[PDB]
Amino acid sequence: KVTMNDFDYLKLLGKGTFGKVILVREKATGRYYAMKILRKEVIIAKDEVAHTVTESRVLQNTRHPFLTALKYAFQTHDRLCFVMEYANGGELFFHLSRERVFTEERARFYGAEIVSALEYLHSRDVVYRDIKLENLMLDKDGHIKITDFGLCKEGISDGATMKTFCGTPEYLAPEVLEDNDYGRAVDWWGLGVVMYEMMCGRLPFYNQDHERLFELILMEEIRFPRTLSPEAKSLLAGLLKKDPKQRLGGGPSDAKEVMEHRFFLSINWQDVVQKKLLPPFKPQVTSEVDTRYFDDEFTAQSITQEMFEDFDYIADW
Amino acid sequence: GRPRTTSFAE
Ligand SMILES: Clc1ccc(C2(c3ccc(-c4cn[nH]c4)cc3)CCNCC2)cc1
Repeated sequence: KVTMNDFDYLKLLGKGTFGKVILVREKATGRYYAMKILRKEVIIAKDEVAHTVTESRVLQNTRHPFLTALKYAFQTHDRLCFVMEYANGGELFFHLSRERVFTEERARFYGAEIVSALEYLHSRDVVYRDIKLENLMLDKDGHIKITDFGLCKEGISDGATMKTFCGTPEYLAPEVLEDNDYGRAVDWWGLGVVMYEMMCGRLPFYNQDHERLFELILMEEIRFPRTLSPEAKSLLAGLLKKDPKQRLGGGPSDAKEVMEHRFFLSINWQDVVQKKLLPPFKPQVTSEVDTRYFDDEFTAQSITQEMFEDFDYIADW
Repeated sequence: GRPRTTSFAE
C-alpha cells in the first residue's frame, strides 16, 4: 500500500486545470519522481472522472521508452495521485521558447522518437489526440517522453472512429472541426504541428480568438520559410494535409507511411526505439533536485466509490 | 514566445 507520507515534497514542476505536479522523493529508497496531485471533488464536480481513470488505465498498460512510465498510482479519501518517472529536462516547449528554432536534424531526432511513440500507442489500439509542445518532456538523457494521457481513446484499431470534441484548440485537426467522427490520423496532424513549430519556429496557424483560429485550420494553406529543405517542406505539407485520407500517415499503413518519408531516410527505426543514437542535447542538470528546465513561475512557489475502481497501481519495475 | 495552451474536452 502507498500513502502520501512515503514522500518528501521538494518543489512544483507545473500546474494544470484540475491539479499540480511536484518533484518528490520516495522516503524509503531515495528515488525521485514527478507526482501529479488532483482533488477528487473537483474531478467529480467537473465530470473529469472518465479522463482521470483512462489516464491511469493507459499508463497501467503501456510500456515504451518515449512514454512517461507510472510507478505508483494511489488515492486518499480526498485526492488522486500519479507517481510518474521524473523527466529532468522539462518540456520541449521550454527549449523551443528559449532557442526559437531547431535545426532540421534536431527536429528529425525528436520527430522519430514521437513517431515511434505514436506507432506503439496505435499498436495498443489507443489514440493520443493531444500532441503539443507542452506534452513532450525530455528525460535526463534527452529523449522524448510523452506525458498526460487523459484525452486518449482506447480500443481503436485500424479505421475505427471517435466522436468527442477534444484536444487543444491550436493543434486541432480540420476533421475534428467538422461535425461527427474522425480516425487515428489526427495524431499525424499533431505531429505535423510540432514538427512545424520545431522547424519553422511558430505555429502553422494562429489567432487568439478561437473562431478565427478554427477558420484558419479548416481553410488557410500553410506557408514555409524559403530555406526550409525540399524534404522538410514535403513532410510538413503531408503531415498537415487537411484531408486525413490524403494525409501522410492517413492511409492503412498508419506510422509506416510517415517513417518511410524521405525526410526520415537517415533514420534506422530499430536504432530509434533502442536509443542507440546520441541525442542532440543533454539536459545539463547538476543534481536530482535541479529544476532548471521548468519555469521559475512554477518552481519559485511554495508547498502547502467503484467510481475510482481501476485507479490504483504498483509497477513491477 | 507563444503563450501556453490549454487542453479541452466537450
Ligand atoms: Cl494537473 C497537471 C497536469 C499537467 C501538468 C504538466 C506536467 C508537468 C510535469 C510532468 C512530469 C512528468 N514527469 N516529470 C515531470 C508532466 C506533466 C503537463 C505538461 N505541461 C506542464 C504541466 C501539470 C499538472
